This record gives sequence, structure tokens and C-alpha cells, in this order.
Amino acid sequence: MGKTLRFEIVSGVNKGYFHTNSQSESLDLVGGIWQKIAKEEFEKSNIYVSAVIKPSKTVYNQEWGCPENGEETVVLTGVANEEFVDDIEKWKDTVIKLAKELKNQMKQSTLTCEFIETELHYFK
Amino acid sequence: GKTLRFEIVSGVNKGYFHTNSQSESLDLVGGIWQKIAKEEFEKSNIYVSAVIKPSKTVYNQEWGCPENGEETVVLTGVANEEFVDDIEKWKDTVIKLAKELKNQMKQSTLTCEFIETELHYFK
Amino acid sequence: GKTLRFEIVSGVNKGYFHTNSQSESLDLVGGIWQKIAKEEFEKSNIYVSAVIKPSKTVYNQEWGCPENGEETVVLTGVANEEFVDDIEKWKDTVIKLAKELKNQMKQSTLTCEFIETELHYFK
Ligand SMILES: CSC[C@H]1O[C@@H](n2cnc3c(N)ncnc32)[C@H](O)[C@@H]1OP(=O)(O)OC[C@H]1O[C@@H](n2cnc3c(N)ncnc32)[C@H](O)[C@@H]1O
Ligand SMILES: CSC[C@H]1O[C@@H](n2cnc3c(N)ncnc32)[C@H](O)[C@@H]1OP(=O)(O)OC[C@H]1O[C@@H](n2cnc3c(N)ncnc32)[C@H](O)[C@@H]1O
Ligand SMILES: CSC[C@H]1O[C@@H](n2cnc3c(N)ncnc32)[C@H](O)[C@@H]1OP(=O)(O)OC[C@H]1O[C@@H](n2cnc3c(N)ncnc32)[C@H](O)[C@@H]1O
Repeated sequence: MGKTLRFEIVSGVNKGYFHTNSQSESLDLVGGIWQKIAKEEFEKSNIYVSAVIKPSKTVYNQEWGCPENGEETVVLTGVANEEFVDDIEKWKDTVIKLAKELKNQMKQSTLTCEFIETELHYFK
Repeated sequence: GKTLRFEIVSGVNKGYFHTNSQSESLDLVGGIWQKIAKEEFEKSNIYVSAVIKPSKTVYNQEWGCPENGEETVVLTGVANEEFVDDIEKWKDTVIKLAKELKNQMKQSTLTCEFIETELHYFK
Repeated sequence: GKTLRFEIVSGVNKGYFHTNSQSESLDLVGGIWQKIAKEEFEKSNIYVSAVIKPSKTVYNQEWGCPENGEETVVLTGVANEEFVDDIEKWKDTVIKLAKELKNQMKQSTLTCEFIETELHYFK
């Protein structure tokens, strides 16, 4: 019953720039970018932030640029595991740094990053 | 950035809408949400966006769950203070929209959860 | 309606079940969940349903992650007072199911989280 934090990031996939065709292709695109930026930060701080990535669409007003029925998006989540990181604040600052880097590399005008309290049970 | 997020789980009612794939039912729910969100936005100036995800929900087959699980859609959202000036009013709007979604999807039941969250919005 | 939700993340072990697509992985994991949930329901009269979502999980390639991520499934659920009287007993049941799922999926590790939530159930 370790009290910790989870994050959730939502990003567009910018098909106008990366020209991905399917949701598997955009999932792999975002996953590859996260894999690179997470490793780069891990080399600097010894904190590796893994991410679960999920296909999704995001529904907003068509006048703001949303396609009918929703924009293709990826949801990234993760959770601070005390077996891997000993400082929750540093982990949180790392997630924020990665979220801003993801926004930049995905060429997104906006991005959301949330933190939620969670109780993590890790079975090994 | 302390705020609220919601999560709604809905069936896709294949027998009523006659969709044939997870992608089609995702777009069905997306279109319904897009319409009810716009309709409410016109009445109150509050627009509730939703992230929608494909899913399968597993429960007891004795209660009607299909062998391979029920095709469902998960909808989530979060109150951003840049777009809504009162979180409680936003929460009440989400509840209203969830009940509308339940009715439009012809669902017998629906869950709508609220979770405390800290939102960081980069622009 | 203050309560708890769970989230479990599991690998899908394509190298033990010979599967490929994400829809096929949802069906494999959903079938396992149906069976273990029913088994626990018979013992405790607590049935834990699950919403299952397709995903990939990104971690260091040096630790065995494929480039761009490993195929995974995310399972979530929520304790509903209409179906369970004691949230502590529900939580212990979820933990038992999570450990059983880890074994059935032949996974070296598994995460199970509990998050405070406010559930609105419309029926
Ligand atoms: C789908 S399970 C696969 C991998 O997927 C990641 N993962 C699992 N569940 C989650 C979750 N809920 N949210 C985010 N990432 C997750 C974790 O990185 C997990 O790694 P393991 O715990 O299985 O360790 C595997 C190896 O990798 C090392 N390792 C895994 N993660 C980290 C880490 N963050 N820092 C340092 N070492 C790590 C660990 O020591 C071990 O040798
Ligand atoms: C995947 S990002 C795309 C759009 O997807 C939606 N979105 C992004 N992240 C999330 C999330 N975590 N949960 C739910 N919806 C999300 C947001 O509606 C977002 O819009 P932006 O923040 O990028 O604003 C784009 C334009 O649209 C306006 N706008 C966007 N949302 C609202 C809103 N709710 N009310 C009023 N104006 C809004 C805003 O002023 C701007 O001009
Ligand atoms: C996508 S909706 C379909 C079914 O999907 C499951 N479900 C719905 N929302 C969620 C959610 N957020 N998380 C996890 N599971 C969910 C629920 O099991 C739901 O069942 P209903 O509430 O609609 O009851 C349907 C029938 O099944 C019985 N039933 C459903 N769940 C349980 C349960 N946990 N214990 C006892 N009886 C249960 C209930 O009495 C009724 O006859």
C-alpha cells in the first residue's frame, strides 16, 4: 500500500506532420519518442519514467479544429514506483520535463499533464 | 492546478445502432458526445471535451456479458480553469451529459466517476 | 458514493500464447479475467468486473522492451455499493485477482493501483 503519484498525458499525433496512417503507426510514433526522451533523462538524473500508451480519440468542438467524431490522440500514463525512484518530487519534476519535451517533439500547440494520488502494489 | 477529472464507461448497443467494429462504435460514441457537448455549450457556454478509448468490459456471462466481453467506450475529461470558471458547475454539467449519453446510447446502466487531479496545461 | 477504483497493467506474453493483434490480446485477457472473477465470486460473493484497454508500455530496451513499447493490457474497475458492501473486502479481492492474473499471464511483474473516486451509478 505505497502512497504515490501517477501521471496522465494526452497528446495529439499531428498526422499533418508525421503522416502516420493507422492508430498502430501513431502509437509506435509516440512510443518511440517517449522511449528516446525517457532514456535521455535517465542518463542525466538516474530516473527512468516508463509510460503506458493507449490509443484514443479526443472529442472537442469542430470549430476549434477537431475532426468530426474526434481527433486521433495518445494517452500516456505512469506511476512512481519506490523500488526505482526514491524522491517523488524529483520524479514529478521529471515527468513535467518529459511532458514538455513530448509536446515539442510532437509539434503540439497544447498538452495536458495530470497528477493523481494512487496506492501502488507492485508484485514481483 | 487542483481540479477534477471524470471517467464514464458506456456500452455501444450493437443491437440498436448496428455497428460492426470497435472503430465504428468509437466514432459513434465520439459523434454523440460531440453533439451533446455542443448542445450544452450553446446553453451554458461550458464545453466539456472528452478523450474516448476503445475497450472490452468483462462481467458474468450469466448476466449477459458476451463470451469475448462487451464492447465498451471509456470517456474521460478534466476541468481546465482556462475554459470553465467554476469546477462544481463543470461537474454538474458532466453529470447532465453522462445522463444524456446514457439515454442516447439506450443503455440500461452507466457509471460516471470523479477523481481529484492536478492539471498542468502547456500552451 | 466515495469509493475505490483499481488499475492493473499486465504484459500479454505473446511468446507463451502465440497471439498477435491487440483485439486478440483483449480476448485472451478478458477470458482469463472472466474465469478468475467467477471463481472468486463463488467464494466470497464479490464479483469484480473489469474494463480492459489495449496499450503498449514503453521502458528501456536494455531491460527487454521492444522498440516503441511492449504490448500490454490495462484493466480497471470500481467498487459499487450496489454490488459490494465492504470496500476493504473488495480491495482484498482485487489484490487476489491481480496476483492470479499475474500467474495466469506468466508475468514476472505486475502493478495494481487503487485510486480514490466518487462513483455515480445511473440505472
Ligand atoms: C509491463 S511490465 C514491464 C515494464 O513495464 C513498465 N511498467 C509496468 N507497469 C507499469 C505502469 N503501471 N505504468 C508505467 N510503466 C509500467 C515497467 O518499466 C516494467 O518493468 P518491470 O517492473 O517488469 O522491470 C523489468 C526490468 O526493468 C527494470 N526497470 C523497469 N522499470 C524501471 C524503472 N522505472 N527504473 C529502473 N529500472 C526499471 C527492472 O529493474 C527490471 O530489471
Ligand atoms: C488534443 S489537444 C486538442 C483539444 O483536445 C482537448 N483535450 C486535450 N487534452 C484533453 C484532456 N486531457 N481531456 C479532455 N480533453 C482534452 C482540448 O479541447 C484541446 O483543445 P486545446 O487546449 O488544444 O485548445 C485548442 C483551441 O480550442 C479552444 N478550446 C479547447 N477546449 C476548450 C473548452 N473546453 N472550452 C473552450 N474552448 C476550448 C482553445 O481556446 C483553443 O482555441
Ligand atoms: C457496460 S455495462 C454492463 C456491465 O459492465 C460492468 N461495468 C460497467 N461499468 C463499469 C466500470 N466503470 N468498471 C468496471 N465494470 C463496469 C458492470 O458489470 C455492468 O453491469 P450492470 O451494472 O449494467 O449490470 C448488469 C447485470 O449484471 C449484474 N451485475 C453487474 N455487475 C455486477 C457485480 N459486480 N456484482 C453483482 N452483479 C453484477 C447486475 O445485477 C445486472 O443484472
